Amino acid sequence: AESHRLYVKGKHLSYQRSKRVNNPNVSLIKIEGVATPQDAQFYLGKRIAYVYRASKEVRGSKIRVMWGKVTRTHGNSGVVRATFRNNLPAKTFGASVRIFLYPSNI
Amino acid sequence: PKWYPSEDVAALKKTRKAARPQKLRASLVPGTVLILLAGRFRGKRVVYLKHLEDNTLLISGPFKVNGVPLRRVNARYVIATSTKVSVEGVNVEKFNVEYFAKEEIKAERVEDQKVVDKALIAEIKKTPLLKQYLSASFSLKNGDKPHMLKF
Amino acid sequence: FALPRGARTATVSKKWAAAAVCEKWAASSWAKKIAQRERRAALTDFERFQVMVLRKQKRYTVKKALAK
Amino acid sequence: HFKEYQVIGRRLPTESVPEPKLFRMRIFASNEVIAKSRYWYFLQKLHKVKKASGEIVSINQINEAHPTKVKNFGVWVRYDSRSGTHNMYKEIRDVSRVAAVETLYQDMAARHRARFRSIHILKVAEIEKTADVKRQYVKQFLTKDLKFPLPHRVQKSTKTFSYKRPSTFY
Amino acid sequence: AYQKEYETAERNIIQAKRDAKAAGSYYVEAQHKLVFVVRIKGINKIPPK
Amino acid sequence: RQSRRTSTKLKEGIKKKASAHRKKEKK
Amino acid sequence: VEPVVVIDGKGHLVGRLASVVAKQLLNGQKIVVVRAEELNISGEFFRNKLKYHDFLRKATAFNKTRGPFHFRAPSRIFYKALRGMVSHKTARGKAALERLKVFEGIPPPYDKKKRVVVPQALRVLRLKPGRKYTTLGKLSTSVGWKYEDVVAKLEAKRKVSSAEYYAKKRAFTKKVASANATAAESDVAKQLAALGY
RNA sequence: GCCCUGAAAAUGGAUGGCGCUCAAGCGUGUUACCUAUACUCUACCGUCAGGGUUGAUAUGAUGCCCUGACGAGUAGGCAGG
RNA sequence: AAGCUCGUAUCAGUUUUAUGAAUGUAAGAAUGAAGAGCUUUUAGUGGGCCAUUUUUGGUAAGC
RNA sequence: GGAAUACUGCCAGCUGGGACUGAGGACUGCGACGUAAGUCAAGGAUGCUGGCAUAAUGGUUAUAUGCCGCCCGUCUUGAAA
Repeated sequence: AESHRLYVKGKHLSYQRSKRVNNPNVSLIKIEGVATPQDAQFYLGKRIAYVYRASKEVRGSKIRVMWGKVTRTHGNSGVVRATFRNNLPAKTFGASVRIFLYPSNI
Repeated sequence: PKWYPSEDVAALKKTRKAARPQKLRASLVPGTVLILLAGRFRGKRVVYLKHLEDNTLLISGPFKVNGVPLRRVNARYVIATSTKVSVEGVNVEKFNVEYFAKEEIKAERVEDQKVVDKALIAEIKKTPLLKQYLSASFSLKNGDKPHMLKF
Repeated sequence: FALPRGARTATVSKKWAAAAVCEKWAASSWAKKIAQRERRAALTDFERFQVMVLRKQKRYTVKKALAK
Repeated sequence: HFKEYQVIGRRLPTESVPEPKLFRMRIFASNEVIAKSRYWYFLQKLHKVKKASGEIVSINQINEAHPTKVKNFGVWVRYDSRSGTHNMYKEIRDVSRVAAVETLYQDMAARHRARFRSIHILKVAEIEKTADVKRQYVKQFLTKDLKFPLPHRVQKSTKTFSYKRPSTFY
Repeated sequence: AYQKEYETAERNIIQAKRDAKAAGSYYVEAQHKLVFVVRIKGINKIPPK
Repeated sequence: RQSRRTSTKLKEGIKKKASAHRKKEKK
Repeated sequence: VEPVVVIDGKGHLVGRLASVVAKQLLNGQKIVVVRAEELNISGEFFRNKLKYHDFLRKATAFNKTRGPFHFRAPSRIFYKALRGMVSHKTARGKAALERLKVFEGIPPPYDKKKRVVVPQALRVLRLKPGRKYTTLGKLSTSVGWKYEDVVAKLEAKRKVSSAEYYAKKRAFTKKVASANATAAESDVAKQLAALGY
């Protein structure tokens, strides 16, 4: 009744970078509560959606989406690597990304 | 086949991949309670009945409980919960792949519903709260970290 | 508990059994919390549902007792 | 991390000189090869030899005799610095020969900036009876019934946002 | 033939090693006759010799 | 107040002072 | 988590606190810091009082007015501190210190709503027990801030009017912790426990 | 060994900044992680080298293939457009 | 770049042993390379600075 | 006196999760399994299913954000100038 949530709420941190040169193909995602690489392994290869309203209606809904996959971990904090079809916009650095529970291994 | 090839396409090499039957993850034993992750029936508790010829699963709610018909579904779009029912009372062998062609609901299909459902309800009624458990919707609540969670 | 300096494994066990600490230990609200963390962690999804269902009842009886 | 290595060497047996003197020394190292490399370096400081002139006869590990006991360790140490080298002795209350020399090496870094290349460990010996203990910070635990607290306990949090406002009793 | 050959090789170093400690003697381990090398530094700034 | 940046003419005019201390010791 | 994480300086270390308060905006995290004045630091006082004035002198030549403006009021003191680790200047930056807010005292609407702290940055819990450690308040003042009191005073007020609050609550609970106690031990309950709850 | 002293001015000033003090400093040890046009693997381009291919190949033998390695570049040289 | 002989045992910024006052000559020494030598001709080229290692002269030093 | 257990090393041990890739195009080859018939994970991906024509999808331009980007040519000098 309160929740219809079937996903874990992570944020979109950056593009994988260096000091100097970012590659925008690899988006870095923090997920909620995940602290280790070990806890993250679970999320590897689940589908992510980034969701957002736009100005104009397209298919009877103002509410657009991008889709993509958690691919591997990143450092220790559980920050994770993620690739989308079209890359995520950078203007969205620090925005919410809905991480889902299909495909299950469980 | 009678019509000689008007254009020169080269035929394929003799490809070496036999189709082997799909090995399901340990947790799935027919008559298991599941959560559907995607579809019209995303977020429902749903009973496993039979693995299929098209590597899918045949599942019903059943319909009298949560409003899920006899449905096929994919193996990965489901979480297998530990709660198992009695399933052995059910006749399931009627339905295979071909049971699901389309070339307003068919009166044949609804007759198979009620045969399954009434032969199922009985077994759900044994366990406390299960009839209620199935009718409810699964969701995540704040602090449910699903790497921790047990299903 | 009472233990001599540099006590060996057998000797530790004896005195540990003499003081019978585990019974004392699991009696504390401290160890009870550690259990209560562990036992909750291993709830089934269905078993977790039950909890919600009970906590629905236990509330009704409680809110009855108040406003009196 | 360290292990102790019993090494013997004998400067390859020449004509008319069959089976020479055999030089036994216990070397603390991290691996068998550091150990061997250290071994020749000590050989060049005791007398005139070289790594090619001799042979490693037998290099074998030594485990600690009773590593569920707490001993006290009186250690002799030669070490180099900015100045000319100089002999030393410290004491270490410890479990194992090996963890002792280890914890000494940290202290030898912390206080005197000297690294593993500089330090020769001369001799490590258990002291059996008390009163042979010449250092205060060791004698400090050799009192009957030493009951003390660890006040101001840092509880390491994983989460950044704590609601309790952390109190440090123990 | 080779499977028997390597197995018996290592077993008769083992036994010979065990024999020295029993007989109070010392066992010379047979000189290493084969090395593997791997390049560890890149192509630039390497001296000619 | 004094600074704690090493200007590069100094940072490398230290190396060229340190090199002069190398050739001094040998002779 | 929570949309707004009203923090609270009261025993934190200007630095550290900052840093984290920082990252958190950068990662889209509406914060809000309170009791700035009860922020702390490291070192004697007669230091921060330097490691500052110096800062003060700074200022511009030809035109003093156009230059490194030396804010007094705590809040800001600490601001800076932070707008100093956030590439401020660039959309993503501005877009942050956009997300920030640092009051001295703890005015509404925040008075009324839970706050919190940031382990990983309390004097108590980081400074080797018993070591020199400054406390803004003075440190502000000492160099301009004209209010220490207002805050102060128009404080004590708050604390009051609250604690008062408290009570009323402490009183309340008690009752619960009592009802639950009694109407605790009857079946239903029991059961739960088994599962744990 | 660390610390203060062990003098250097004059437009405001820089461990790069903020800031740091049981460090985010010094010494040392252990692991984990970050990333280059580097290395590994696969595809692709091109070049070079080695080859196959006719009582003719279901495409111009100045074709159609098979294998492998290689690929910075000024003056300058050679070649294809 | 063309031509001729080879396609090799033709050599190598390498080590070793041998033989003399870091360094000369040989190998039925090792490792690596099928890319070598002989004709004939034809473009471009005559900048220094820094570091290293031996010294040589050097007084407050630097050099 | 009797076991263990760590550590080092092995396995042509077993069982999972994730990403990237699918070059090639009748058959020949080396094999494996089967008593044989045959089959195969054996000289490089096949199988099933879903989405559309007022489509699906793909592009152009204008900006936005992240990260990077010293003014082109000529002529000196050791390059910056």
